[PDB]
Amino acid sequence: SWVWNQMFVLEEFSGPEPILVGRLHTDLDPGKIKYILSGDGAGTIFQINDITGDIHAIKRLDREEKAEYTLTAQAVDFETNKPLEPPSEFIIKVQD
Amino acid sequence: SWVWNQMFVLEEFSGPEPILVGRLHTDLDKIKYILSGDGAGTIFQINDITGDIHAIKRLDREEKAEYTLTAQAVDFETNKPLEPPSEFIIKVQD
Repeated sequence: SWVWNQMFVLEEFSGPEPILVGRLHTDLDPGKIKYILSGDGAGTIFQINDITGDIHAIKRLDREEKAEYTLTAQAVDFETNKPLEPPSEFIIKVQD
Repeated sequence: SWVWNQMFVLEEFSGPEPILVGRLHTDLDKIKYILSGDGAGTIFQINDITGDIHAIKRLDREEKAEYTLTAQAVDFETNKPLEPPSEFIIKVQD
């Protein structure tokens, strides 16, 4: 019952310069995973790379405006777009 | 399955002033959070009440890129485990 699916971003260090928040990652193996990000500020505030799974904040964050972002993680096969993981919620929580 | 038990810390923002890394949390309803392993206490410091992990030294990814730690949750009175002891990883920047 450990809860691991949250990430924290320090608002002070956020801005137009992208800052690494976390990474989507599956323990699933070879045989390539495409990482898809949706929900609360996906694309605009938080940007994913579909290959690496890296999530960067690409905007200044303001905890007083919004303190928590609920996002959905997805993983699909590059060729067929068939799911390789269940769509799964995780939370990005903003700093101070 | 999704792997969530990793926390990333940016080396550039580390130093003598503590920066928040992440937080140990159990979905139980009281809980004492205990941290052990790679740099527990010296580099990474936990608040046993809130579960907050701070980095309290300048990190250096060239020296050590990755820290394997153990999360524990115990009862304040009896110190018996409320969760099984679980590994997690703090990864440092670039």
